[PDB]
Amino acid sequence: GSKNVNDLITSNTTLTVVDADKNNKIVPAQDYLALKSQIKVDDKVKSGDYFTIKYSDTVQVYGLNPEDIKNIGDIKDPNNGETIATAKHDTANNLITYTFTDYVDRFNSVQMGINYSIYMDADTIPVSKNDVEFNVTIGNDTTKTTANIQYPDYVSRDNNSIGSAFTETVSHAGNAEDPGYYKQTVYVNPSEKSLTNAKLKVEAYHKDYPDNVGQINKDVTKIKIYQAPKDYVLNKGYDVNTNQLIDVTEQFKDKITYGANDSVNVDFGSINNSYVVMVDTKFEYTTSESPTLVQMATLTSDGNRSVSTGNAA
Amino acid sequence: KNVNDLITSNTTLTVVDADKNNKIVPAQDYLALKSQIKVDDKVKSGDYFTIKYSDTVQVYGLNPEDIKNIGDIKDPNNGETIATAKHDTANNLITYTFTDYVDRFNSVQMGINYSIYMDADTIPVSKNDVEFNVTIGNDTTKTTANIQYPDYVSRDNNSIGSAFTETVSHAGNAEDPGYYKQTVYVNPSEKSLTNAKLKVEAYHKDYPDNVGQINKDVTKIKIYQAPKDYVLNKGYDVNTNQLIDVTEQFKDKITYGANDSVNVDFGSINNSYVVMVDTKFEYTTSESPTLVQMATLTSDGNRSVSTGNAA
Ligand SMILES: [Ca+2]
Repeated sequence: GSKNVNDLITSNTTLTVVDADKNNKIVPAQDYLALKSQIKVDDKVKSGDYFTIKYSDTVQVYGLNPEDIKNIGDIKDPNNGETIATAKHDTANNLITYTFTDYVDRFNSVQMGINYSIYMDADTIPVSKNDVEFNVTIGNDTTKTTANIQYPDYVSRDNNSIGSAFTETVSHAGNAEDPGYYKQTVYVNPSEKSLTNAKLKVEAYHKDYPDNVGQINKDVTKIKIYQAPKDYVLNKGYDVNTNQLIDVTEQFKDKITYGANDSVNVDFGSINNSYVVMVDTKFEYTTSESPTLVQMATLTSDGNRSVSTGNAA
Repeated sequence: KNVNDLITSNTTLTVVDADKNNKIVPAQDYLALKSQIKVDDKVKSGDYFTIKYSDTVQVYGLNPEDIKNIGDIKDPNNGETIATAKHDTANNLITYTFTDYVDRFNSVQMGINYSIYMDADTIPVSKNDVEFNVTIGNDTTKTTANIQYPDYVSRDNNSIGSAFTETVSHAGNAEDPGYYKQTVYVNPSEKSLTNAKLKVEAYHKDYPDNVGQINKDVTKIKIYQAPKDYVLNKGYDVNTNQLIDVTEQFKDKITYGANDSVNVDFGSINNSYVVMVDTKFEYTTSESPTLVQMATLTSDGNRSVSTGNAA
């Protein structure tokens, strides 16, 4: 436990929006931010001293897996493999703290490189917006960039509309005791149409993916359903504030039916509101470090063609 | 004008086990709907009421033209039409529009006595307590049945199943005698077959008056491959979107032969396949013609397995 030495570091930093699929649309789910910095450390800095990296509310350091927050870890000298500083995260407070090792007592003119991929946090970005700012502060020095966030349209066909995203995916490769879990959120009727005989079918099945490690059944699957008030603006990044919505789950205990081929059905009957369905379920066993996962959601209603959305890993 | 609020009914919805086994199956059994409906005097000509039904119910079986059989409601005493019927099967709806019968008569009441059917689309496997319901005006009648599909047919490592899915004959029509479809499940047990071949034949020695027909001019075949462990709909109501269309892969594997036969060479397989056969009826004069079409799977090191369907 030594001193905060943010004052004793300087840096040369870029923060760049990467259009990962190069489609001229910046979307938190698909695209990311590249943080690159060369940091110089004053010779006065000593073992046990620490510096911080902070980041804006529009930045997070993990994606779908809140375990992977370590390709952001200890800083090492690539010429000798020695650790220069050890990393500890406080993601809840948008903070990383690096504590210098004995390296800074032994070496003078200490320099460190970081090359991180970090992500856009949709919490404060509920709709498409121009010039949204993302920033990182290394020591006391802040680097900013901006992007025009353009979320894709919901999937619509006639009067049916739907949207979906995985929100959390943690697969444990080769672990038989706990292969892991994943969560999917489905927005039903975001267009707020009056529908009759509306039904949602969620399925962890697709003919292009026999490799699928998704799973849906009465045994491992948990569902919650929320009703949004009329004209409520749903977060397009699927970052849901469930406390602003009405938990209507108990009203659906007799409207949820499991079916063949990893299917589940939800009978909505006559609706004119938007609904948020959150599906929590367990992965199958895999040895893959990057397993195939596909889960589909389809809304049908009377007088309309069906509409389908899905998400894949 | 919608007068569902002005109709009152006493209704029964009954499962009839029509082949007198002890099992209820969409392909062999049906639903008897019976109702006496009362109509308030305030109802006038041009007013209408509706009958709806669950997604587990359809109003025709093998022949979609049989929606004709659920028609206008008539007074059996004088033969006058009380209401005219229009179907919207896509929306599980029947609409009945009152004639001026309701202007000339008071204390109007109507009877319906319909045979309707179980829709296998949402019933892919044996399940207990499956609900079927019909709504007359605003009143719903529910009944429940335990669906128990039969086993696929098996001998050694060969397995097969088949069903007619649509049968439309037009008696006395020579421009358009009609068509019928049969779906065959090949290898539903997912075994490893070598030199696997399917023979489908509109031929049975015992039915010389068969109106079935299989040849290159009239027959069309589609073939789908199911992924490993896929659960096929036991009612032969298949979702082709969930299967891989491999019809093109078989363009040179399908050969027609004598006595209304067609052969499909599958070679070495370990998946289940769905074969859809669309073909034309022979000209007939009967409203209840004889149709028989057999399906036989063969493979090396196994004895043949045969099944088929007949009307
Ligand atoms: Ca029966």
